Formats: sequence, structure tokens, C-alpha cells
Amino acid sequence: VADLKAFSKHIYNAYLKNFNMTKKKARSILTAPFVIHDIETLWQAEKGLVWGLPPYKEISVHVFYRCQCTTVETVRELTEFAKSIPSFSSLFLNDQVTLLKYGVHEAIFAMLASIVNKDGLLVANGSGFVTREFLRSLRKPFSDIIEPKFEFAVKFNALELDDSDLALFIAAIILCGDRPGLMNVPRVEAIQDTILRALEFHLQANHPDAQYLFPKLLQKMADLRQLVTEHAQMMQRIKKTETETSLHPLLQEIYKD
Amino acid sequence: DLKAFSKHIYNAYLKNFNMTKKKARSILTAPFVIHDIETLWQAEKGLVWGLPPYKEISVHVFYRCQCTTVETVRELTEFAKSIPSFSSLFLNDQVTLLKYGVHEAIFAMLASIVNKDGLLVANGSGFVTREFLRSLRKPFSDIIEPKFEFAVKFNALELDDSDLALFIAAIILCGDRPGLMNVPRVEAIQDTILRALEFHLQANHPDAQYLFPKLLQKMADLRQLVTEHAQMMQRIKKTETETSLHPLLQEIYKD
Ligand SMILES: O=C(Nc1ccccc1C(=O)O)c1cccc(S(=O)(=O)N2CCc3ccccc3C2)c1
Ligand SMILES: O=C(Nc1ccccc1C(=O)O)c1cccc(S(=O)(=O)N2CCc3ccccc3C2)c1
Repeated sequence: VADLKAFSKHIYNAYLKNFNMTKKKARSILTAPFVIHDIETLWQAEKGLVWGLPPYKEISVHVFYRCQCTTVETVRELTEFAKSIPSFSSLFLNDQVTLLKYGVHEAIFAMLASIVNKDGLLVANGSGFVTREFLRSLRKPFSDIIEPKFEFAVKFNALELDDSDLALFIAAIILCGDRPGLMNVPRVEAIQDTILRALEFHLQANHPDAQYLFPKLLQKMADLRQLVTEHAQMMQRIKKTETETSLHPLLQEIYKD
Repeated sequence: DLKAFSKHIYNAYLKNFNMTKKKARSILTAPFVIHDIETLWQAEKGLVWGLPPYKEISVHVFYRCQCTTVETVRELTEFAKSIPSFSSLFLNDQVTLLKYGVHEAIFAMLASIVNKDGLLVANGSGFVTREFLRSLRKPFSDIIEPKFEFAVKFNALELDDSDLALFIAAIILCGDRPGLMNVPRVEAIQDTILRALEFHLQANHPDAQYLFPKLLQKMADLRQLVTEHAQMMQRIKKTETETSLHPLLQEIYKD
């Protein structure tokens, strides 16, 4: 219980040091950003009011490129976050990459819930708010990509986790010993079990009255697996049917499996 | 900007490697001499030094080479990370560079702990004789011999630690590695290292002609060396099935 109070605080610092957008910062904004709800307001957002990119093609593809850019920026933040966990950094560099490779999207979808409400999501570091309605209005198969992440984000936010809960949840997602090609599995498993025990102790103190919060959270991790799988499946469809669209090499690398 | 860069790398080098060429040369000019089974046994029992379960002598030496190789991969990983431009690459690119670079780097650094007669082991405490390494049974005797051949020809160039620092950095930040994600960037960093190395060789070795191009040729030689090493490790994995290879080395010899 004592080594676990310490551990949790250490991770919460790695979290606060490395992510530009916390749930605390986001909730206070969501309760002014510039609302992007159509082409005119998107054009206005670009021209200064909110914001290099691959050459212009069309609006649904443009949004698709901005999602990729945001995804990459978050992979960096997550990379720096993980490295800030001493036990992570003491793994072999090839194992670090394996964990990140299979972990990042699950983590990204987990953190998305922080910047989301029923109506849309905060973009460009809180400067803008893209409406969910506008994202459904994009042509197929681009409209299909973001919609399930929303569905998930609403159900997730109902658990009312704060940044210190998320810190440990994210760390658990990344330091997960079931990843294929993992070199030193027992070690990764050991570190995970510590994170999970820490998370669980932390949930008791931080949420005294919330029942079943820990097992519900574990189920959320299973859900994120299904989410990422379904994401990968859709990116295959874009790579095949939308050959004119281009995918950032780092995402190509991740989606490869 | 190149005087600065070189000094920065020389610090990463001195901070990260336990055995420099200066430290080695002064020892090689007392370590405990391992030249046979009795002196190997004596070296183990305290006089010099977990491992995989005992099998036989040629395999034991083979396990100690693996252990040393792994420890150096760590030192090299920390060394490279100590280059800001390296650390600013994507983590998957860092791993690619290290994957294909380390063995070339290891064989380059080996020359520092080697003379005609043998090599310094266990952080300078011991000296294993070349003769004893030839005396090991096949295919284990074949593994180390070419690295020696290379190390003698290499030491003739009389490089100091500050030359090696930049040479190693060049070996690692090499943009010709397969599966490299951001090639132009890696190439840009390399060219800086190579320009630095070249400027540094003029100042550090005013009279040595053709030292820079000869060094470039040494990098091509190391490629051939590593290729031939990989080929031999395939033979041990296939014919010596009872022998075990460290998982990290299994990863590197794969592709
Ligand atoms: O909707 C989003 N962003 C935007 C939407 C509209 C306009 C601008 C942006 C932006 O973030 O710049 C948005 C943000 C964060 C996350 C997401 S997502 O739906 O979780 N995302 C992550 C993985 C991924 C990988 C490849 C392609 C698309 C995606 C989609 C969307
Ligand atoms: O000769 C050496 N080591 C020893 C030999 C005898 C006894 C002890 C040691 C020791 O290093 O402790 C030795 C040291 C450092 C390097 C080398 S090596 O020949 O460059 N080495 C590196 C790659 C590799 C990978 C897998 C298997 C073998 C090898 C061969 C040998």
C-alpha cells in the first residue's frame, strides 16, 4: 500500500508533465473555443481563427489528415510519458517499441473521452470545437472512422475518472504483457501487475463510494482492443479504395499488423 | 559548429563506455591470463569473475561472448541516446539504427581491447589468449578468429578515443538500414557526423594521409564482417540445437 501510494504519484507527474490536454483543463473549457460545424467555419478555422500538411484534396480527406496529425502528436506525448516511467525505460529498446506500437491507439481512444462531450470534441489544443454532427456529414468511409470512438467516449465518461485515475489506466494499457513479439514477457507482466494493484488501491481512496469501478475499468480495456481492431480494419479499406489518400508512415507502421 | 558537435559526442562516449582505448592500452602495457581450462576454471572461481546451465567449455566461452555482447548493446544504446539528434528520431527508427548498427560498432570497438596475442575480458581483470580461442571446438573457434584479423588491421590506423567516438556514431547513424522510416533525416545527421569526423582527423592527425577514406572503407569491411557473423550464427542455431542464444541476439540476426 505504501510503495503503491508513491508509484501512483510518480506516474501522475509523468502524465501532467507530458500531456498538453488534461481532463481538468478540457472540462473547464467545455464548461470560448471556435465552433467548427461546416465548410465555411472550417475554412475560417484554418485561415487563422484556430490554426505542413499534404496537398489539398477535399474536405473529408482534409479532416482525415488533421486526425492523422493529431494522432502522431499524441504518439509523441505517449512516448515521452512511457519513458518517464523508470520501469518502462529499463526494458530493452525493442520491447519499448513493441509496447508502444500495440498500445498507443488504445491509449489514444481512452484519452479522447477527456476532450469529448455528446456534441463534439476539442481540437487544436482547446482553441476549437469540432461538432459530432459535422463529422457524420463527411463522406464515406471517413464519416465511419470517428463515430465509434464517440460512442465509446460517452460510455467511458460516465465513469467520471479524473486525471490521476487516467494516468494509471493509460500506463496499464501500455505496459500490457499480451503484445505479440514481446521479448521479455514475465518482466512486462510484473510491471503491469504493480500498475493494476496501484490503480485499484488508488480507485478506493479517490472514489470511496463507486462500486465495481476497477472491474468495469478492466472491461473497458477489452473494449478498447475491439475498438482498435475495428479501426485497423477501416484503415485497410481506405488504403485499398481511397488510393489517392496518403497515410503517415508511422501509422502505416502501426497498422501493418 | 563541428568543433562543438565532436566534443559533445566524445563526452557521450566517455560517459557511456566502461572500457576506453586509453584505459585498455595502459592495461595492455596485471590482468589474469586465461590460456587453458585450468586457468579458465581459476578465472571463474574468483580470480576474474547468472549464466545458462553448464554444457561444455567451447559453449561456456560462447555464452560469455553473448553476455559481453549484450552488455555492450546497452552501452551503445545509452551512447546513441546521448546524441540529441539521435533522440529526436522516432523510437522505432532509433531501434532500427541500433538493430543493424550494434554489431558493426562492437567489432569496431573490439580493436581497442585487443592485441596480436589476445583480448581483455571482464573489465580489464582478465586476458584471454587468441591461441586458447582457436583451440575451442568447431564452430566456436571460427566465430572470434575473423574479428581478430580485423582488429589487428584496424589498430594500425592508431585512432584515439575521440576518433572512435565519431566513427561509432557514424556506424550507428547510417541511413542505408532497411525499414528506416525517415531516411532523409538520418542521412542529414550522418553527413554532419562524417564532416565532423573528417575535420577532426585533420586536427588530431595532421600527418596521416588518406585516413578519412581508409576509415570509410573500414565501414564497408564491417558490413562484410557482420554478414559473415550472421551466417555463422545460423549454423550454430541449426547444428548446435542444444546451445541457446540470447533472445535479443536472436532478434538482430533475424532479418
Ligand atoms: O476528430 C478528430 N480530430 C479533428 C477532427 C476535425 C478537425 C480537426 C481535427 C483535429 O484533431 O485536427 C480526432 C481527434 C483525436 C482523435 C480522433 S479518433 O477518432 O480517436 N482518431 C484517432 C486514430 C486515427 C488515426 C488515423 C486517422 C483518424 C484517426 C481518428 C479524432
Ligand atoms: O572473446 C570474447 N569473449 C570472451 C572469450 C572468452 C572468455 C570470456 C570472454 C568474455 O567476453 O567474457 C569476445 C569478447 C567481446 C567480443 C567478442 S566478438 O568476437 O567480437 N563477439 C561479438 C558478437 C558475438 C555474439 C555472440 C557470440 C559471439 C560473438 C563474438 C568476443
